[PDB]
Amino acid sequence: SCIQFTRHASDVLLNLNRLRSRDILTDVVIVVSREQFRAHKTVLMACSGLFYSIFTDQLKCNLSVINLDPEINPEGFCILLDFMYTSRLNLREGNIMAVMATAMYLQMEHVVDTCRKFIKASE
Amino acid sequence: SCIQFTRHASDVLLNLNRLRSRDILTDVVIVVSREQFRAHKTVLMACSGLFYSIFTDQLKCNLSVINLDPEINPEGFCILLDFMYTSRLNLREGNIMAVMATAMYLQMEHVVDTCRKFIKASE
Amino acid sequence: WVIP
Amino acid sequence: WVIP
Ligand SMILES: N#Cc1cnn2c(Nc3ccc4c(c3)CC(=O)N4)cc(Cl)nc12
Ligand SMILES: N#Cc1cnn2c(Nc3ccc4c(c3)CC(=O)N4)cc(Cl)nc12
Ligand SMILES: [Cl-]
Ligand SMILES: [Cl-]
Repeated sequence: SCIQFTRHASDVLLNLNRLRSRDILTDVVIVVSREQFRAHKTVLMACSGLFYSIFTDQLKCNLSVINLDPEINPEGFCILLDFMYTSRLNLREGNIMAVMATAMYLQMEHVVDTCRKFIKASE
Repeated sequence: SCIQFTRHASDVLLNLNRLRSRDILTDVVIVVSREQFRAHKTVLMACSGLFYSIFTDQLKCNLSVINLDPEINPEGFCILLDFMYTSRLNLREGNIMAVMATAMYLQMEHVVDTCRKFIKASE
Repeated sequence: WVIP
Repeated sequence: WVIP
């Protein structure tokens, strides 16, 4: 018999992104080649099958630094990290291949789906 | 020029609630009289003006235990904590006064608004 | 607020 | 997915 506040989940996510911008309570640095990205482990797990696996591991759960595969593109990661915190995906002709490869590695199925559909439409 | 995934914010919140149920990466215990509630500081801040103030404080940000005012009702807190993690508010005739008082203390304006409207309709 |  |  609950009532539901339609905008609540979006409002929570907006405030999680504000915390990220102000670097408040971030508990991990994701290293992608020469670049570093601070984030909240809980948000990374909630968005990515890869981080969900990493941070439920009894040893990796305690790491403050996670190094991604050297084949991962920093811009592609940056676009996906912004997506995690905003629901908005900056998908462009110049970045779509890197975004799709990064989303496959991060196990972000919905992003992979759409990248596949956008590529199929251009061929 | 971003695209947006409509269900993303709801999916993030659902996974944050799963983390809470499994007690994964919870970093605070909220003590309300004889009861204890484990939560994620980032979610509490994102939902509540009171926790936002508490956890941006340079000393309180590091506390693992937060004790609420003894006038706060544990059930009222439990209902609001569930709301924070789900967008669903279990508002009932028997709990509305406690929910509204707890939402005023926690500075959860949207919950306060609706409690006020539901009370006005019954008088 | 809505009836979900 | 939508155009926001
Ligand atoms: N507890 C918990 C919890 C935290 N996060 N999380 C999940 N995170 C996840 C796992 C796989 C995938 C995605 C997110 C997006 C995607 O495409 N795949 C799942 C579950 Cl079943 N549970 C949890
Ligand atoms: N950074 C950050 C950040 C984390 N959380 N958070 C806010 N949390 C908040 C503050 C006040 C109120 C509510 C939530 C619900 C309500 O009724 N009042 C606000 C801002 Cl402006 N910023 C942040
Ligand atoms: Cl996704
Ligand atoms: Cl609220």
